[PDB]
Amino acid sequence: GASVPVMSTSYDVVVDREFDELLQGKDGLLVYHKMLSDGTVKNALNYIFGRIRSAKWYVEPASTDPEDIAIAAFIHAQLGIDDASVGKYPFGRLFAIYE
Amino acid sequence: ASVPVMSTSYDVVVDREFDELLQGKDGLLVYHKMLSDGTVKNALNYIFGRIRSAKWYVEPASTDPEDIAIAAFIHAQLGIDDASVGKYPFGRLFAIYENAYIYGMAAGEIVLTLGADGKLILDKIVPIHPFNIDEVLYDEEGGPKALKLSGEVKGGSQFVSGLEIPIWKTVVFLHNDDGSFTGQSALRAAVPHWLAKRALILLINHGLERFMIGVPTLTIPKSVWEAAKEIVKNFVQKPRHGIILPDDWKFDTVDLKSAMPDAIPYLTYHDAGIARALGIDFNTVQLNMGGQAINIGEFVSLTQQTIISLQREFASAVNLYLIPKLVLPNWPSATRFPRLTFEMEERNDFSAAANLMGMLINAVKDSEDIPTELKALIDALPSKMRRALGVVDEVREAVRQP
Amino acid sequence: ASVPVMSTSYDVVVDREFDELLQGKDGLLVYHKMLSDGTVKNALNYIFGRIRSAKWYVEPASTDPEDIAIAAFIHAQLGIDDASVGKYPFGRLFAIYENAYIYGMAAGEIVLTLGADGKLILDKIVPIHPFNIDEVLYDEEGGPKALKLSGEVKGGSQFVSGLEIPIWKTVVFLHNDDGSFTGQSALRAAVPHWLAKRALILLINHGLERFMIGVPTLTIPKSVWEAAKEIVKNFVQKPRHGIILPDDWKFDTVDLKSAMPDAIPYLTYHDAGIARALGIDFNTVQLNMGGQAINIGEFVSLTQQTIISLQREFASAVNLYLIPKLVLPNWPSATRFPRLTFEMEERNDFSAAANLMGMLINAVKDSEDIPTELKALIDALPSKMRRALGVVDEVREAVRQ
Repeated sequence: GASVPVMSTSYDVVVDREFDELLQGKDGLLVYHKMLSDGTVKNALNYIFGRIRSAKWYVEPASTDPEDIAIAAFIHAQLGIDDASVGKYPFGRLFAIYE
Repeated sequence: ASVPVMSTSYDVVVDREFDELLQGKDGLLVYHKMLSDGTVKNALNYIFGRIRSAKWYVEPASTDPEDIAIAAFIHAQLGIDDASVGKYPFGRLFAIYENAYIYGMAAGEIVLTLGADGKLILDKIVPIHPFNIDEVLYDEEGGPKALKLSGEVKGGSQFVSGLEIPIWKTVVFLHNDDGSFTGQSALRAAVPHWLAKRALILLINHGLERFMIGVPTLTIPKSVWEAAKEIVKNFVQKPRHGIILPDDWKFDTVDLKSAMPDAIPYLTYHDAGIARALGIDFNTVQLNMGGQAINIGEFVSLTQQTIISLQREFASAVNLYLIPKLVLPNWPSATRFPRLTFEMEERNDFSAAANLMGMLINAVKDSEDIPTELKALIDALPSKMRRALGVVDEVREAVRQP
Repeated sequence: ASVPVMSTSYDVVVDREFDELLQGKDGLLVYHKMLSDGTVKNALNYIFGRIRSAKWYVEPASTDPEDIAIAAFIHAQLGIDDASVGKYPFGRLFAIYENAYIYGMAAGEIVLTLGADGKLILDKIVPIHPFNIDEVLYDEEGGPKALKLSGEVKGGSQFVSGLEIPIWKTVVFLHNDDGSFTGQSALRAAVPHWLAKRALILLINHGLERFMIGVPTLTIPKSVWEAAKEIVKNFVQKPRHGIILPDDWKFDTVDLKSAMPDAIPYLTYHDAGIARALGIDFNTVQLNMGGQAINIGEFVSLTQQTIISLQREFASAVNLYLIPKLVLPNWPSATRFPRLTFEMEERNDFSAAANLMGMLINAVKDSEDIPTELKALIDALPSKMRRALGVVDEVREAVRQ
């Protein structure tokens, strides 16, 4: 196994990638939440999130072997992969979490 | 070798850097701050996306079946596919490379495990952030030997102090190595424009208020007051309130004597200059707005010369540090290795190429084995014609063999 | 030779340079500083990318099978491929050449090892930076003999002082050698514009504040004070605060009497002039913005005449210093050598060329061996038609067997 541990992105005033005290931790999350009521922000997210979802999602097998195809077919059915990426209920919930 | 690797140092230049504000870890804080600039981020999103989208594949060391089989193994380790999604480690390598672009150097520890077919396979790549690198250690000829690391273990359990990792356990990415083994941030030449933009925004702010609101003055008898302070305050804050004055008090705003200078074109000069400094050849601030060149496509192709170089630098690190470490434990006598490479994307010649594709198919149409004759005809074409059709991926063909 | 190589020196010109600020290693510091200018960096990123992307291949000394086999060996040593990624040493040669472009001269030590097939093969190229070159040493006819080096070993173990390396162990890249063996920075003719741009930015800064803010003046009785200093300070810093004056104090800003001069076009003249000075023939500061020529492609093609010359200069150094050093230990009687070369890219003629390719295929379609008849027909075409299809790489064909 690995001899090097995963370390934080921290140096001097940068703590876990963030230098601005107003945006550190959960206080920062309130700023981002407030930004959601800005029309330009919302306009941009509507486009980005739409385009992501519209990307013609499918399942690629681990190989062309019939066994790998059958496992892939099982996963395809679990997500409800279809032409519009509507899918079964859990599929759309994954995108909502990702947003 | 009779000549050692030497530092790129003379007079005020130490390891490629003359500006004391950007030397060593202090410099890394500047580059980190630049990441919260919208223009920087816009430019990185484009560059890093395009890099990743380059249709990565594996080329064998030769057409020999042995070299094909080794290349097919490497293809499977990375999960090479049409979208370059790949298996988990593949995307992690790009994330490490992005740090090297931003900061000058980054690395990852290569961790192997025993695979299902009796091969040593890639388990994971542990990223190593430049904030947590104390220094690179060198041998007596100036070749890199080890990384020495210090930093906090994620979650705060412990501080690591001077942990040494030999270089043969790592992949190291340097941006624009000049031969000394010293990487440099791609953001280096953008720092002046970034500083200038910020200073201009400050100056513009200070100007706009005075022209928008007016600087109120009230001249009152040498005799004389709360009412005077309230008049000037209310002019700024409550312009609807209106000003009642005795006949020996005089109210005026300061005559600035000119219209406000229009600083937007100078601001967008500096701001867009940030992206120019990264080798982007279309204006990333004005983007599609304003009167402009008809053939935007050509500026995007010019920008490809920058991005393709970055793709080569990524590939070369994978080819030197990672691939041999995956091949040698399973084929100990290997002297030549497969290479990660990509499809050159410089021009849009797809319509003409697809037309040529059609003529080749039509030519071989009455063959009893159309795929084999088509491939033989393709490999006989002159270079420019062959390359326009894309890659005839013999490694992919080997992998897809059930 | 009865004539020695002489320096390019006369009167104030010493080794091609007249400006004392750019002579010798002091000059190299100026060029290094220019690398942190955005316009310089933009131009180098494009030039160095385009050079690398030129579809590098190896041409044999002749069509003889022997020369083909030697060329195939060189092809394998460099890892010549469709993207010009190559094996590690290939990209290191370009990095050394980039130093020579920037600084005038750079070099690399060629290190060989015994390969698996009993051949001497390339192990590595040790780069030699111009900061670490003391001087080139010359024989009595003025031909280069050696490099003398001084510098710190990477990692700080030791200082190397006057190490001499014979020239036959090196590849030397010079940019624009004029025949004296003296390279010159490609940035030389960009220095005036670079200096002027920086001075203009300084001047613009000094102008903008005075027009944006106003230079406050307060005239007070000969009688007279802390309050006066605070009024002028607050006008600048706290314009919302507002000014209460006794009736014998008078506040005004300085009347500058004109609108601020618009210096942006003069600034962009100098700034874009930096790239012009490198032989780039499209505006790299304005780029796609503003009213402009319809056919940008043509300005890109003009720029190719500069870039292609750089490609020739790189190739010629590889062909003179490196390739013979790889051939001779394995074929000791070799007198003619393979050459690194590239595909000329001047014009976009791809749509017409692909149409011609189609007509050739259709013509040879009923052949019993389409690839052989197609190659014979191609090599018989007139030059312009043949070249438009691209390279029929016999060395590549040999390697792919």
